[PDB]
Amino acid sequence: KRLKVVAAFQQSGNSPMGMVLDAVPVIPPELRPMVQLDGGRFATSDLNDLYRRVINRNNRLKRLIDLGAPEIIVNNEKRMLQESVDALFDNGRRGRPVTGPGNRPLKSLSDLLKGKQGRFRQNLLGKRVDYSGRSVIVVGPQLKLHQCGLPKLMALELFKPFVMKRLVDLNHAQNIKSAKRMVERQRPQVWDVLEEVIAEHPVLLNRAPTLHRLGIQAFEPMLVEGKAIQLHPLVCEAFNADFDGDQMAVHLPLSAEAQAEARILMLSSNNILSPASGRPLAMPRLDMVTGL
Amino acid sequence: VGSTDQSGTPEQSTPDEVNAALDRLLIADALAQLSAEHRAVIQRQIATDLGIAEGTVKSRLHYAVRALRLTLQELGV
Amino acid sequence: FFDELRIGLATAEDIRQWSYGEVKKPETINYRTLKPEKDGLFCEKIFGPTRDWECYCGKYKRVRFKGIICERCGVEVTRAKVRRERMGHIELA
Amino acid sequence: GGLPRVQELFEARVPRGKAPIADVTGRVRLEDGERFYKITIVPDDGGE
Amino acid sequence: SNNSVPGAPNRVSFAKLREPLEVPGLLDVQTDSFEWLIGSPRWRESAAERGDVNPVGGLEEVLYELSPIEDFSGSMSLSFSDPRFDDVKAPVDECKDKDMTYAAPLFVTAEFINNNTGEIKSQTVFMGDFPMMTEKGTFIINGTERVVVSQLVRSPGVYFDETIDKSTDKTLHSVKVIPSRGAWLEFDVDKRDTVGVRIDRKRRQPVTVLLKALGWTSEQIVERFGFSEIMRSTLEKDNTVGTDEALLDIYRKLRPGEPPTKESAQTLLENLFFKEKRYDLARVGRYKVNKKLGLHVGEPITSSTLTEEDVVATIEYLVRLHEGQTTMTVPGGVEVPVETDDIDHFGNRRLRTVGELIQNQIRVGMSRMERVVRERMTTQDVEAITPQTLINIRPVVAAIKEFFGTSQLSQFMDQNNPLSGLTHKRRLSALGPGGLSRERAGLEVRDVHPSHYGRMCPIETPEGPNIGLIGSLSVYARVNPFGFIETPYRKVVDGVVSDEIVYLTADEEDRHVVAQANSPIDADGRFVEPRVLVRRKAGEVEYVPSSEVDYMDVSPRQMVSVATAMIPFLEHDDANRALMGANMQRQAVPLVRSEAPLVGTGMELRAAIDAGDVVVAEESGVIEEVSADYITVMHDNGTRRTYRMRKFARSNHGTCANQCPIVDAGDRVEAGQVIADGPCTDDGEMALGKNLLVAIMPWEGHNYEDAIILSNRLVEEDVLTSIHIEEHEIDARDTKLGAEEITRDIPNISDEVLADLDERGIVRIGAEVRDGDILVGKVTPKGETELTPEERLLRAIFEVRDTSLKVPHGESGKVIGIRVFSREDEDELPAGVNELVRVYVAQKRKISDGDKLAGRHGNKGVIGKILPVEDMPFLADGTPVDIILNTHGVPRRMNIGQILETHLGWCAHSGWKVDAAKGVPDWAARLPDELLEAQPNAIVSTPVFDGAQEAELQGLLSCTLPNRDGDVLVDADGKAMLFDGRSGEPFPYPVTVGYMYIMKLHHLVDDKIHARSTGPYSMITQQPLGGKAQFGGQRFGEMECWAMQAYGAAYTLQELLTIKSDDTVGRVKVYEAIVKGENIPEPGIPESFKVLLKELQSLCLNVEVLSSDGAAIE
Amino acid sequence: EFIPRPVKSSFREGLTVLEYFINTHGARKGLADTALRTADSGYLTRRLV
Amino acid sequence: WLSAASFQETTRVLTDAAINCRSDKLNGLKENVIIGKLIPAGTGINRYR
DNA sequence: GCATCCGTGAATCGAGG
DNA sequence: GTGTCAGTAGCTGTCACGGATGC
RNA sequence: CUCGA
Repeated sequence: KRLKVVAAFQQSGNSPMGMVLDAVPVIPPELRPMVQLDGGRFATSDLNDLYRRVINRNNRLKRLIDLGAPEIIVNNEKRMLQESVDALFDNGRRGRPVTGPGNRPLKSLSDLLKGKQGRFRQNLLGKRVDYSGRSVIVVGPQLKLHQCGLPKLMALELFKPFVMKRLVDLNHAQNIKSAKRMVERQRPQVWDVLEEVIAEHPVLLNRAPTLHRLGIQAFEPMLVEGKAIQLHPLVCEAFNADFDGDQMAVHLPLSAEAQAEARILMLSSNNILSPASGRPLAMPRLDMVTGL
Repeated sequence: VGSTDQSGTPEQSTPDEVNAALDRLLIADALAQLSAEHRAVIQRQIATDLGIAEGTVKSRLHYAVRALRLTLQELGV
Repeated sequence: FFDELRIGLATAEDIRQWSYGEVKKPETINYRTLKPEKDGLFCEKIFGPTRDWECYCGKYKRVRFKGIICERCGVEVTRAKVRRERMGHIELA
Repeated sequence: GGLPRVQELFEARVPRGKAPIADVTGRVRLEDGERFYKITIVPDDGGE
Repeated sequence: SNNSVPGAPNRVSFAKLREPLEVPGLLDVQTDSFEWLIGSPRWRESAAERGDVNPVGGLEEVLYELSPIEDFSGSMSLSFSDPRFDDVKAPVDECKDKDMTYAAPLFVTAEFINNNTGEIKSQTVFMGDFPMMTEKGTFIINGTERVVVSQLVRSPGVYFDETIDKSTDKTLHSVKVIPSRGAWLEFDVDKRDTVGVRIDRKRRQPVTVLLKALGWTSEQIVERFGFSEIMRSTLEKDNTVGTDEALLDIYRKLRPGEPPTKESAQTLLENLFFKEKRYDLARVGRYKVNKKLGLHVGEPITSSTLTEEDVVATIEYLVRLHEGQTTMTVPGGVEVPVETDDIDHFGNRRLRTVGELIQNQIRVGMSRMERVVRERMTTQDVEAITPQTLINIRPVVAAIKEFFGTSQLSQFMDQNNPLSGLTHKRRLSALGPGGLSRERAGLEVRDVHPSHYGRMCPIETPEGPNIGLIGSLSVYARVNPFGFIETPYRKVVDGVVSDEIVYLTADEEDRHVVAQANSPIDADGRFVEPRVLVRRKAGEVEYVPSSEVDYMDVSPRQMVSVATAMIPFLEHDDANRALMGANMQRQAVPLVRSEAPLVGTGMELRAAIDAGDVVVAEESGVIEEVSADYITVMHDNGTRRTYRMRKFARSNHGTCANQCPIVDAGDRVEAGQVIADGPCTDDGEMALGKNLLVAIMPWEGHNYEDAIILSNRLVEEDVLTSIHIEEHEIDARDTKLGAEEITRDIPNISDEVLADLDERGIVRIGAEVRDGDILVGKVTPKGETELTPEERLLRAIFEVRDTSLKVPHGESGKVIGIRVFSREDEDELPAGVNELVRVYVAQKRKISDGDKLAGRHGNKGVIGKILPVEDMPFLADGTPVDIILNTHGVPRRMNIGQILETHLGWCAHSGWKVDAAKGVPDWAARLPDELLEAQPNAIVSTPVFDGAQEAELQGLLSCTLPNRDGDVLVDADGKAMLFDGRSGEPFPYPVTVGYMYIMKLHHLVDDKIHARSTGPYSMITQQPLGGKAQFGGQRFGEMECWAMQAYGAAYTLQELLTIKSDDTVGRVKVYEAIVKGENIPEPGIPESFKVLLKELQSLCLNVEVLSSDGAAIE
Repeated sequence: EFIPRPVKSSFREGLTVLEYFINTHGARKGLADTALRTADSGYLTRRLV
Repeated sequence: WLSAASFQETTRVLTDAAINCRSDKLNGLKENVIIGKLIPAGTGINRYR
């Protein structure tokens, strides 16, 4: 195990001296932002407190070196600088963490990356997306398997730029800038134009938890009155979705390629069977099997 | 008082660039409706480079801006 | 399109090569003028200008001065976006 | 058994059952008592 | 008759058992606690009649523990006493309006005693603004009603634990002596058969180090603990010996880095455990320890401190427990069993209520002031010092503010409906300071314990991550001054039930045997059957002879919560659906008009009244003048009291609190009668929902698994309509370039959108407003250096920007109220604010597709279709049903309640008449005579674990009244014949038809719908915001990304994680390409990944992106 | 371990006071351990992924 | 090292990476998902791309 | 050479305050 | 400029598991 | 913090 470490420095041609720092970097300000509160007071990122404590101890070390303080003070100060840089990089790693106000451990740089709230899992493996919505789901028995019903208001916001384009085309609005105001004021024209926009434009329905891939399926959207999403009764099984308050999210594929992927790969009619077992899922399940 | 990473503070939020982008998309549509010289002047004291007078500047600026206002209001701005 | 992503130990020289200047003073900002203190954790000479093309001393507030290093405050004149990528550094005694 | 058994299997842990196995094919040597259990195998071909 | 005490509607009960004690004040938990805190006359009288000797008010306790205050010499002294309160600063509603805190000034009497002069100056000192508890048990902090939740904490005392080693598979034992305050001390027996002690978390010292520090000789130690080889081995394996040696050995482990003086250690080792300064067991702690060790069992609770005797007897207890002993008598003490303690048992799990939680914060503030006083004494002169110069009340007010404002226990009151508030005030939380962390709560703290019987409810508890950590107080439960939860029991003398009721704690109850409430009893008191069901110590249930019963339960519903007791036929529902029902009753939305349920349980009356959201008459009299605004009562003696109604007030949760008078002009009303009821109330009973005509059948798949079908009647007649009120708020501050001004004159805004505004830019009262409309016109001056080049050009080719208060998306209603505060007009605003406007918008929400309904048995669903009144399957006489429940989602859940509830429901709507001729039928022999005849729309009660039996219900279905035409529509099975309103043909089979109580839960699509094209982006990560309120987007999580990768939709994944999120340039070009009609461009790089790189650099990691050639690219 | 005393009553007959209380042990621990089971399952899932 | 740092033991992986001076050949689903390249699967493989 | 103790990990999305 | 005693709160009510850490 | 599937 020691060789595993030493041979690294040997081959790669990087010096082990790197493990001891002569200079520490300062992260750009926008990543340690300082915001103002509605009461006139200020709130600041924890990194600022940590960097500040380190700077204080470093400048005090400069003072002590210049003033020829007793060796005890210089050494006992260098130790504090060590502890402070340790805290900057991975607070709490060694011993007791640096308590903030309220005996709360301050977040370190390496705390910006670990776990669910870390950069990796929170902001890289999964982002938040434009052109998306969510609402309560309702069973729509008259729907076909490839169809789903979404509220008019939802689709108007989702297809907002498309509606502006078509409105300015058919001269319902003078310029695109005015088309936007039309959509935001919800003038009655859009509802006849919106139908043209949503025509055969598939959308993706997701219900968390997204256990297997059939937890996300594609549908042809149908404008419905009301404010709930109408879901086909057969896909319930796939989504493991009852109707006792369950909510679903809708995503609008934009690029031609996204539309093609949804239309071919993810359409609910092209995903009847269970990828785990090969047995069918969108089949008569409850009331249906009883009637039959 | 507070800390940003403290659970109880808002988030520096930046607006959605919709308007600015639509404005520039119009401004760019009333630039094809121009002449290359008015264009080169507007996209910039400039009288030192383009090798013309400063009254020629003042004017070209003047008439060009009026052509721009004409086009814009033609579109209904 | 870029093939590989390399990672390795940062030499002191690399740390200094990144930084646009040393953070000497421990101050943050002024709580009245909202201006960042010079050579502090928000020094505009180091990390960048608070607003676009606006230097600290106020001599260059216009877009005409693109790339001028102000002589009275030492701030460069580009977009505030650079306050999201310019590194600082502390030189340890 | 149970879900912890699935974890035991997928993490290649030293299981709970820790059942032994015949390292060489041969004749069984049941030497059961009550104090303890000791079992030997006589290799069906050569071996020890 | 049910609830024949206030003057309430005669609800008839199927009760077989009599109530020997009527329900106590359901709000006593908060009330008595606070009254004890401030020592009100009511509390002192309650304690005087309870037999208490020298009772102490909370403030009095703090001031006595503090008094007196002396410096190191003792030449100066300061003492406090007699805390009193002036009148309240401002009334409750005014505080809510003006965003201040409800409080009263607290005065004490402090006096300064001078020893070097022999003269004392005693004066009154103002201590601070003391927050006061409303009559409804709530506090008011900065204009918001809050509730302080009772906390379940481990009781102080001595506890023993038997742990099992993982590796050596031997039984080890430990002990913890937990004080009410001070350092902790835990003994243990490691796996080497040696005894050790850890002092304040510090290193594990040998258990003989402590004895040596105390002056005990090693030979005397061998004398006491010689019967155990483990203690001999400890004294042998010991390192240092000597009284002055182990003392310093403790000192250098407890407070390292200091010179060790013999006296400097002798001082703290006595102060940390035997001086009342830095160590104190409350009276309860002393009592608990005195029992567990069996010493001082006769002494009055006066020693608030630990004694050496206690430690010696404790180590004896431990060492004996380790080696199998089962009995011990301390030298000079009573015999006591040797056992481990549960720490989940409600005799060891204490409950500290408001009073105590507040006393602790006051204590902290007071000690913080005490230190400042001791410093200020040795500073100022010793002749011009007054209590006023010594006292710095800053830390005390800061302490109470820090508690109320910031604490897990100071909770924003649940105010959906009165029952929600009541339950919230009767909550028992395990989380919080001194209790435990959520990450430190196993499957054992959370599950029901046999000691919760009659004390905490085993039903009402969240099902989320807080399950078991938050209970509700049982109905008849009360709190004793020590903190444990007492419950009442009827004393059984000689197989004879007595009306004598005694309250017992958990450990007190375990020392007897109690019989289940529903035991057959003689009219005199003797038990009919010799064997009776009985609960026994350690939660053991078994039969026992009648001559063995000591006590018995008060009422059958003794174990359940207020909410739980409101579930009819609860005894037929499974704990899961019953939990859901009790939890969803608290999510009921107050309806425009409220109907009490046909089928009740008796708890509705007292729930409503005790909840405090109704108006009860304090004193008897007559109604002089009644208006929709107020009600004046002319008492008999001659005085008048006027109750003002709260009309269209915004609840904490946007539900509408609106009280209406019940009595009329010139009506005689008795004391305690409800003269006006509020939301979810009808003649003083909890009306959380409506009585709906239900048909249990599948209907064309619109009610497929748990969806619900409703008759548009409920829309037309506003049967499930409810009011919701939103508060909108804007301010005008001082900016760097000027000051924001609220003005009707807004740049580039037509006169048509500004048509509804007054001269100030404020919307006018009564105006209907859609989402996006202007409410308050505020413009803020923007500087020139902040303008886009295209913006500056558009300004040149043609200085304030628009910051008006617009209506958020999805909101709409009538503007009912405005409130304006101006720094110019005396109104005190935060520094830098010149004006503030609050606009109140009320929406009248009819029942919509997707709104969530539910019953009382955890039977929940959403509205999947609202059919026209003619489509609904209608009964024989043409009356169409209202709601259609799918059958399939009924027998799986095991909520037979609704079934029963349904049947009785019908019986109550039509009435019945039992055949009295030829005697009383054999099924109704047990029914009270009041139930053999009933008029239609009659009110009834099914008390929990009592009430209607299935046989009696069968009979009642047999004798249901006919309709107006003389026809009986439902069969004795409970089913009736229905006609398909769509085709006309009657349905082939009979269907279960009845009446069920359905509640409108607070999960409406009008709130839960959301959608976003674009909008705000977090500055640091550049990813869209979260939440509907911030107009955010939905999160495409890791699992959903796995779903994408599974399908192989590569381009969709990329598009989701780039142009649709944090591709700064890509998202803009996508918007441009959509409005242009061009194709979607090629996604760029996510800014979040740039952030990752810069962070990895901030950790001295040199990350570089290389191209295919090998050159680092920037 | 199973209680040496059963729940004799059915939901159609009507549980006794103590019958409901003794049912709640199992019901509540069912909900609790189901939460825990889902947690462990999801973690195993992401590992397998 | 990017695929491993995003899984578990982020710090313990990044230290090893910086020591061994590891290079990540950006050719994996997790990694391309992180940086926003088309995943080398389904419609992203070279045959169909 | 081995027991202790350190560090790692522990479901998904969503609402309001 | 500083000068007699002048001394945390809080807390253990999680657990399985592997392997470096340490006697 | 409280809550919904």
